[PDB]
Amino acid sequence: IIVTQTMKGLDIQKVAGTWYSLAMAASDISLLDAQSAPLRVYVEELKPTPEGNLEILLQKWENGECAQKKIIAEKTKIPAVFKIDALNENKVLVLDTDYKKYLLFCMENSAEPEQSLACQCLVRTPEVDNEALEKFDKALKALPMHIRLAFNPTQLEGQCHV
Amino acid sequence: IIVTQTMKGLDIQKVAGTWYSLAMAASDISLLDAQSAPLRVYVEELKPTPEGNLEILLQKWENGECAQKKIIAEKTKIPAVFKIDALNENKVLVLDTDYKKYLLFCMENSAEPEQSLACQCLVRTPEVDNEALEKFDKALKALPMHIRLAFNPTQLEGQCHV
Repeated sequence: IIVTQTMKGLDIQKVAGTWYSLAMAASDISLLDAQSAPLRVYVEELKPTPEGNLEILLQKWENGECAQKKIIAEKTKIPAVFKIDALNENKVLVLDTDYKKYLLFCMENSAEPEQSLACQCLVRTPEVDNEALEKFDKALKALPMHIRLAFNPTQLEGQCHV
Repeated sequence: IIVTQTMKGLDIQKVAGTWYSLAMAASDISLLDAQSAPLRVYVEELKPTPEGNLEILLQKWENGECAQKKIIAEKTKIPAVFKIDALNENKVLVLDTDYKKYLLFCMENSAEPEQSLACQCLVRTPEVDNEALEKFDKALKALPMHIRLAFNPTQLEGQCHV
């Protein structure tokens, strides 16, 4: 069973700017297995809008090349849940953040969560933050994750994490 | 730093027979990332010999096809450490077992552990054993693992876990 717990009191304007994908996990191995997997996406920037919507700038491997992609996320009645239509997902969920160091988020397709749940640990600087990973793992503890990846500083500042 | 703790009091004759690869983890993402990764090997049978050596029967994806492979492991002065020359590894290490339900083991290349360390949780029946996974994760807690995979009952009785 998948139950996600979204952040209380999120202020979306404060997530603006540069981020790096430190770790990722998914419910289904095939979502992240291999560099061409559908949810192997590397977040570069979060750009909140004056409306309270959210643009997500990421890199992804498409047809043998590291491509730029932009996902537009629309705000909902819950401040930490956004609607999207990308990567066969329909929701972006913010689990936790302290704005200055780490942010944990998930994507899912609410119609098929077990087949679609992917979560990431983002950080502000291209270094390993063990405190952030511990928060990530504690969030993951109650979710049925079957693949987990964690990246090192060299991969964090590479193109598509290679 | 990589420090593995091998099992005290291992009786190798008692690991004989059928096993299934329930979970796997590695120090370097590329060791397990994608079905063709070098250490994506699925253990089918452990066959100890009268000499105290060990034959390991496994399946691996080679050139687009699920192939059978046999690794011969030679005993050393430490009962839980065996010498091999396969998969660019030189050691097989038994971390823990109760013989009847689970067995945890690693492979590594002692010259380059960070680049080569892969560990598995084996079980006797093609079911998820959460107690065995908890033992696996506790062993992994002190190792620098960057990729972890866990498989479900359908994958356990499939060909090359698909």
